[PDB]
Amino acid sequence: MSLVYMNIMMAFTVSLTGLLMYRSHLMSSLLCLEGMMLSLFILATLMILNSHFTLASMMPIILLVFAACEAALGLSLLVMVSNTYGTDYVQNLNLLQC
Amino acid sequence: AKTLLHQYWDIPEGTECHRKTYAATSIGGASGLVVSAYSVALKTPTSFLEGVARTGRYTFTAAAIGAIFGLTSCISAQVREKPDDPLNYLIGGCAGGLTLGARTRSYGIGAAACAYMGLTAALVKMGQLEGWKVFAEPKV
Amino acid sequence: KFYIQEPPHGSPNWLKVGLTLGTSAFLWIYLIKQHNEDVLEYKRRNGLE
Amino acid sequence: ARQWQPDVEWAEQYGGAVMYPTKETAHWKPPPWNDVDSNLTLNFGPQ
Amino acid sequence: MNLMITLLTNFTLATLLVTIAFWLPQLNVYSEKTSPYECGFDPMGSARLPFSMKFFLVAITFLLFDLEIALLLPLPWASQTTNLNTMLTMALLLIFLLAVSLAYEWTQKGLEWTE
Amino acid sequence: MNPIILIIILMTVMLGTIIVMISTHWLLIWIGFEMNMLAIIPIMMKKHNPRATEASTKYFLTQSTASMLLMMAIIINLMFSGQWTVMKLFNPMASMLMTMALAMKLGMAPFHFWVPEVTQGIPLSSGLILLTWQKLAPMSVLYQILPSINLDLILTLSILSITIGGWGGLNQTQLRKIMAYSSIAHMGWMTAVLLYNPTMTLLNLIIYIIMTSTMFTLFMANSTTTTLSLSHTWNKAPIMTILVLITLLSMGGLPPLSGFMPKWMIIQEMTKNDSIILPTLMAITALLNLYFYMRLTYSTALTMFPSTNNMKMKWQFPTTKRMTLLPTMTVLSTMLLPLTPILSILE
Amino acid sequence: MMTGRQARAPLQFLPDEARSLPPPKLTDPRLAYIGFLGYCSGLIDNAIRRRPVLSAGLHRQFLYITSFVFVGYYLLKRQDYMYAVRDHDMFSYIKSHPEDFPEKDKKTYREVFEEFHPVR
Amino acid sequence: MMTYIVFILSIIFVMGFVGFSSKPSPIYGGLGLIVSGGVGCGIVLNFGGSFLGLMVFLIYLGGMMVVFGYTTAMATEQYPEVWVSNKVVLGTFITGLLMEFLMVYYVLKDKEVEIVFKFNGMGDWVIYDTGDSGFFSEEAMGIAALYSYGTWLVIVTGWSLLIGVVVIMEITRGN
Repeated sequence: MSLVYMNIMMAFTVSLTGLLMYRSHLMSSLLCLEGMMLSLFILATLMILNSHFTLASMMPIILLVFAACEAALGLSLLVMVSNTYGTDYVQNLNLLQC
Repeated sequence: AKTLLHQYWDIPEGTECHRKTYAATSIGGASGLVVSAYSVALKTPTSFLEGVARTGRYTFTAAAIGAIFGLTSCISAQVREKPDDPLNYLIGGCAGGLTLGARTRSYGIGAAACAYMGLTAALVKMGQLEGWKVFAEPKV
Repeated sequence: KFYIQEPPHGSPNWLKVGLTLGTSAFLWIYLIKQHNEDVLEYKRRNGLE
Repeated sequence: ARQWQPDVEWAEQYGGAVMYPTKETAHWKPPPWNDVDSNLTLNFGPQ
Repeated sequence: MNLMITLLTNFTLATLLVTIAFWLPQLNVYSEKTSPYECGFDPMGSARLPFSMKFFLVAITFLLFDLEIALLLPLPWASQTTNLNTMLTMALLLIFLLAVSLAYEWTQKGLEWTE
Repeated sequence: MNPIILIIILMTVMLGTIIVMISTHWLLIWIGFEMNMLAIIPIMMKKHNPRATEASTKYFLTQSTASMLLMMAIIINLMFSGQWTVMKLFNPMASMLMTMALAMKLGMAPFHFWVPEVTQGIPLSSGLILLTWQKLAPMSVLYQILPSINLDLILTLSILSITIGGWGGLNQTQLRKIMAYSSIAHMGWMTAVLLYNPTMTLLNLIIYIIMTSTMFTLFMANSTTTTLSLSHTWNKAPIMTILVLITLLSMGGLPPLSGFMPKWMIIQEMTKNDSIILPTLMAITALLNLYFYMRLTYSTALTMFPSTNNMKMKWQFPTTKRMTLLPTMTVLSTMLLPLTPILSILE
Repeated sequence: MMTGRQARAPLQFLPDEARSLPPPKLTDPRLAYIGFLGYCSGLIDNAIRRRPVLSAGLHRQFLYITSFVFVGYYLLKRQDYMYAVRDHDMFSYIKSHPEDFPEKDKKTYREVFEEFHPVR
Repeated sequence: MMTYIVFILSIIFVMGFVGFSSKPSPIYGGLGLIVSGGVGCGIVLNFGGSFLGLMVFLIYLGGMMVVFGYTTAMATEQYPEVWVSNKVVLGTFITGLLMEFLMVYYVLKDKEVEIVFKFNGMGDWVIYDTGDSGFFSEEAMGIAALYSYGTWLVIVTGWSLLIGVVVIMEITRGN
């Protein structure tokens, strides 16, 4: 295909390996998730802008929009842990094993 | 891993020994790496050294399993001079079962493994002979 | 007067059973009418009268 | 004489956290029955 | 290209002032001028303790209202469209959805503060 | 929970499922999936417990990873194909990423590491809503893209799902983990036949939904979440023991019950393609599932466990709970065998 | 696999061709079995709510029987419509392609060779 | 090495992504992703996407200003690590930078790498158009027909954002 496509998809899988290997913090994983979505948005916008698809130009930003509509939910899924545990370490999140 | 099995089956059986033995050893090594990676994934090793010790243990055990299985099949098919007979693969399956019992330090496990992967090796051999398909393509 | 209180199901709610009877009658009448419409439309569609 | 019925030993055999207690699942307590499980000191100083 | 030149010139002028402010005068430091400032006394603990912040929902709903802004922002070019009725009806609909979210926040006690 | 807000939440999750059902666009598919996520999330947090928060965090993280993989598959398909129609895909790697996304969303093994904790940490009605309503939209997406599905990948995932579900269900005392591993086994049985005849997949999905909803309704009626309380149900009512026995016999796979109806015909659509050893292996793991089902039936109905003295108070009050269509779903889960050819309505 | 037939015109329970088929009679054994299913469902409601099983709520039993018979009749209509569509597409394709499906000359037993294995 | 401006911006994108993918601390991860988003917005502006680049800029600034407020509110440790205060953070950062330079050296040498798909070493400007779109920009009418052509999409987006508001209100109630 090209070169910047390779760079963007490699950034996506780099951020995927960042998310799929935790480092004892939930919000850092949320940041990696938003990075994966950044790579997705950048790839989609570049693909459209190369292919002159005008009417599909709504799809990137709306994609972006919906990501925030879940990302805040992840933040809303953080303080509740902070309302039960003192911190937000994932190794403390092992109550569901019995 | 689609080429290891085919390279195992690309050589006529019971004709040459070391290449078939090393092909089976490589298949066993790939399986051992897969199972050891899963074992260190779901179960946390206490240290890096103990984790790589477990990985090497599973790799060595599965490599010995594959090497002895391929070897025993090779000398069995050479001695009986019967390439199209699954009894050689049953004998190799019991050889692998004795290997598993030796590396795991058990005897009843060795006999059960004899029976179980001897039957598995026989099923593989008549699957090759009769052309059975594990994953049949859709026809109707 | 056996029970100390009045149970909710100790009295026949006539509206509920009337609605159930009306719904059952409507379903049966619609079923026979649909069956008749189907059978004479079948005899019309093939001329097997 | 009559039909055998389960005693407290059978029922407490079925009462474990897991069906077959292994070497790892020894501290696994059963879940609860009802499914229910530093303010900042600031000095307004003189300056 | 000119935007890049302006950015580089602005960054060069910014980072030249701190370098002038740092390596020109004479430095003389002890282990009290570098101490944290707590109005003349020692700090009680560290500032890395978790703040019991009370407007978490206000920050999240600021994010959500900014995405409402992102939906409402390409409206001027939609003024040049042909199908004006659908444009006006749905711009009013989206503004009404924003107002519905704000009114639900108002009624269900969200714009106030915790504790 | 507010009843109006709860009704709005339920209308949102059903609207998201309907949007996934009816859309001919990949972006609208993902929008419906996101709405499904965002509406099912507060259903699990109806009780405000730490277990619910842990389950919600695990579910949200896994489904977010699945959603991002789905978006990358969609973008790859767009870039190699130039359109957005929901049909066969034009790249094997996009097919890989979408298959992993749908396997993560469904809970199929080896991505089964989130279903039992999520089912355990949430109440029974939320577990019903999860294990029934989340298995409709990914099945529709897999129904749409079955030309592009790799055969070896889906068959390996299916056999791994059935084996892992049986081996998981052999060693769980909690009812909800039993339900989760049984759901994994039914998922593997249902998705093994997808490439040969998707009507069999739809039929097995319908029967599994009916039986699982029947069992969760019986658990809600008895208000029991443990094996010992389920055994203690014999003193409260004998009819509940009769229905739990006949239903858990139905999900085992015994004739002439309805649970023998799908699985047997799965073989009827796999011997036509000359696949012989795979239905035999899946029948053996179905026997394993029947084994842990038989242990559970021995616990609840066929042997009456000792009870306590408090239950006499419960003898003075009838069950005032609302059993939603319980006899109809029990009858459909038990005696649907003589109406076997009715699956032809699903064509 | 009939989706192509349900491709041009969707979400139709009974299309226009379904009216040209003979509808199932009310004395069909399948309809009687579904009515028995509804009667059993009514008995289960009389059982599980601690009511008398054979006399309590005749309106509920009649409603169950009627609803079961209604949905069973419509599902059986859809079933026989789909099976007729299957056989009609079958015969249409077997008229359409005679080159890929030839005829067979059924030989007599006076000349076809068979191997006899003795049992002893 | 002039017309590789898109390549250079993409390399800074991958560098920042490797930098914040180590997950050292939410503030420093936000800084690394913000550098990455800045050069990604630069990519989109260099491809003519003024509105999309500025929109992703503004959205990311708002979202991780909120993330900054949250990590300074609750998710904080006593001694946050920058990049070198812990061993595995620096290890995976150096590892990711080494693989980044690995395919940099792979793509500037043979001009055709094969990672899943095949990739070329020329800049993307070769695919950009030679025609002129008159007195207008096409993406502007894309986001303008967002309101006229885009009926179902805008309806479901607004309903999903309203549902997000009501869900986020319902989650952090406690009772």
